[PDB]
Amino acid sequence: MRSFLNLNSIPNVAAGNSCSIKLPIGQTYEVIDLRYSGVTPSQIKNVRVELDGRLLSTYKTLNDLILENTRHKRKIKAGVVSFHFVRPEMKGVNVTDLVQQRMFALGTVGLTTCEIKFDIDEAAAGPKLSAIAQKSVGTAPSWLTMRRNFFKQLNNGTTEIADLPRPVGYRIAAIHIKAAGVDAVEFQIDGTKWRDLLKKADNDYILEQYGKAVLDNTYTIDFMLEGDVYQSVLLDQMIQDLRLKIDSTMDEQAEIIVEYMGVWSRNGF
Amino acid sequence: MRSFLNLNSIPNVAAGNSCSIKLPIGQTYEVIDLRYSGVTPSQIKNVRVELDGRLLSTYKTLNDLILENTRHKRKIKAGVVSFHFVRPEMKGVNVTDLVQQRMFALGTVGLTTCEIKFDIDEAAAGPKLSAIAQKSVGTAPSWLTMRRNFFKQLNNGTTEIADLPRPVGYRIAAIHIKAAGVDAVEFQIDGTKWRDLLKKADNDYILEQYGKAVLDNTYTIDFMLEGDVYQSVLLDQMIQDLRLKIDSTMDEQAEIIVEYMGVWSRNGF
Amino acid sequence: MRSFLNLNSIPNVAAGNSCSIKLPIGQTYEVIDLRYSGVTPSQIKNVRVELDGRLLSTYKTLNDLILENTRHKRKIKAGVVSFHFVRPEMKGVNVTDLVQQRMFALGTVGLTTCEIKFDIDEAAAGPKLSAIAQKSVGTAPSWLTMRRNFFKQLNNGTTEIADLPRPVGYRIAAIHIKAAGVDAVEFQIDGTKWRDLLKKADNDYILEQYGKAVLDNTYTIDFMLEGDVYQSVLLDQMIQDLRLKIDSTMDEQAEIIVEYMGVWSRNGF
Ligand SMILES: [Ca+2]
Ligand SMILES: [Ca+2]
Ligand SMILES: [Ca+2]
Repeated sequence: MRSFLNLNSIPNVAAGNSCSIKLPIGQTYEVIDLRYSGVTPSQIKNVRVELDGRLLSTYKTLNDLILENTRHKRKIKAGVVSFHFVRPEMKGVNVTDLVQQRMFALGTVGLTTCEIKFDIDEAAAGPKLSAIAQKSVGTAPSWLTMRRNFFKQLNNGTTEIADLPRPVGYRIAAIHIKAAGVDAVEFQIDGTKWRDLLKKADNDYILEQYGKAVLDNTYTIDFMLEGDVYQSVLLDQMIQDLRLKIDSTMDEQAEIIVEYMGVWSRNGF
Repeated sequence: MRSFLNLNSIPNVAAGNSCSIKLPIGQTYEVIDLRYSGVTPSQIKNVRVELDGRLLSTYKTLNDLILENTRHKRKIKAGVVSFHFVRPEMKGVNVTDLVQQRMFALGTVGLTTCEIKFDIDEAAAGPKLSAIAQKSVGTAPSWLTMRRNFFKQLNNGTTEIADLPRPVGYRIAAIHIKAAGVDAVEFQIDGTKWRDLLKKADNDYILEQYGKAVLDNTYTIDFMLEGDVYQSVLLDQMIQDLRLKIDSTMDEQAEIIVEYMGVWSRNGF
Repeated sequence: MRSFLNLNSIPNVAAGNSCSIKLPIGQTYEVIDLRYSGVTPSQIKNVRVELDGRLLSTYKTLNDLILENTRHKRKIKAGVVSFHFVRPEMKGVNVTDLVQQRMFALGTVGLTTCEIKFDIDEAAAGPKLSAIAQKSVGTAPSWLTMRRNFFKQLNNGTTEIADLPRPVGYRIAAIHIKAAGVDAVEFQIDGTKWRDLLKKADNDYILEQYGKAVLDNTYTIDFMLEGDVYQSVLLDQMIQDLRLKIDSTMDEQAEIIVEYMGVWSRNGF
């Protein structure tokens, strides 16, 4: 049996303020529903999910969480944005789908602090935020999704990005290139071309082919289209080159979103 | 291999008549498609599913079966209403999804009588009813869904309902509060608040979050949102208090629908 | 990890030409995305999937592949048509859904030639065709879907078709009767009526009930509505009669599509 709780009131919710959603340790957080009003998702900046003071996932703005859910075609409602720790799209290969989905839940056992920090923009009309938690029996943090932010400049022609962090033992579920002039992209590991120079229209067709929604000004490289976690990129230590070849038509700075995965560690990624 | 059969003609289908769909014993009924015309679903009153003369499930009107299917976002077609014994939304935890869904099928082995009784309203224009059965190999009644009806007066303020039947060994998949002025509800068992006083808007958001459709003038407490049968309320013999705290804005009569579950017994619930 | 490749250019793509998509042997083809322009799907005739020179699946026109995907409610996009070897609708009974779906992938190991032949109509405006492959680790051809074409005369009244090929050990996933005047159909094996004389409206309701789309001028007999491969017709070497009783209202020649299934054999069906 799951428990639906109305989280404690968020302290000091005001424009230009730096607030935090301190989660009580002990149980597992499958989903966290954040209700907002008097402020836009884009006005909720620097969203960070921290476990024991260490960064887990980061969102430039709350709007990126809305887009993250939209991509998987999850239920979107105005005035509310959810933090889906449990991945509903997961499919089991040697275990049930339910087990594969719940494995991403935010367990808090052994944790000292679980927080969701963010800053309220100064222009916020009259910010009002509350949260509801869909919890289950306690478990260790364990397997978690680690959304990381990276900013790289793009040229008009070809741009190569090979300096992406490769935490050993971790995996890469997907890579999102946020740019308005990306025509085609190619992904390779150690010379091996896992993703040919696919045109945007072709890449976007495959995405939609798997029930995903194409995000505006974004080139998504989904490594878990089938929902199989073992299809994701395994950051094996012996890997010598993890490269991305981007064919752009504009000279701009792109925001590269990398969805990492791995067993959460006190001293890990 | 399944068998699709055109059930025998329904005897005496006329306005103001009391008809019955007598099902032949021997096999398993996964789904029963009831075609209707010259009558409205609301004109088909007191729908009772009886096994060996005992009541299994009850519907005030056929319209409640239409709403039951609509809630799960099942295919709805005008002129036809189906009895989904097999629950398509079920997900397996230690077994396959298919096994978890088919486990609810209406097995008839060992039964003496299997009937679907109902009364045709007098205002019925020109009632015409036929049925089709989607069957499979015979099995005992076994695990079945037992829809029960309850009527309780709801006040403007706070009302508490703790006298709901607690058949030992049985489970509760969901509870539907049919009232027009329900603002928030709270569910608890033995003091433990499994469902905080959740506002309708918040409760309805979680429901939709799991692919469910919100029913008009209804507050649904779904204990199987994930499709996992083990998330439902297990009516343990030791439970001392099963309470519901309803915050209404109107003084009215609510129809409380309780979806029970358990292994069918000739002398059980 | 899967590999998305831009297949080699299709040789001699012109109106009235006979082209072929020669697939490199070694890996497994889960899906093949065929992009087309300057030609209609109906202008791409006699589509044949050949393994070692032998016929596996056949499509009168590329439009039949579009309808095949539409029926399962797969993502349809103008200018592109995919060959879904892996069946996304598959559900596991004693194995995971993923295993049951991927089991249909087009493995090429041990093969000498893998081709997708077709003829470009003479009326083609300015045909332009390219292909992309979603591949995975190599496997033998193994379990494959074998779409077969049959033409039979339907009468206005009742027609019976009992001369359908019954390859031993193979299965039948579905049968599609392409005719404009089919009212009802009945399916039986050895006298046993597995599908009663179901009216089109009733048959089509069950189809939609399982997330399928009804095709125009087609009576589909889906034996895998639940996604369970074990629900399909097992062509037992002991079946004496496999009959189809069609109640038509027109006198026309129907195109009977039979989706066979079985482990591909160099000297088999
Ligand atoms: Ca976890
Ligand atoms: Ca049962
Ligand atoms: Ca295969």
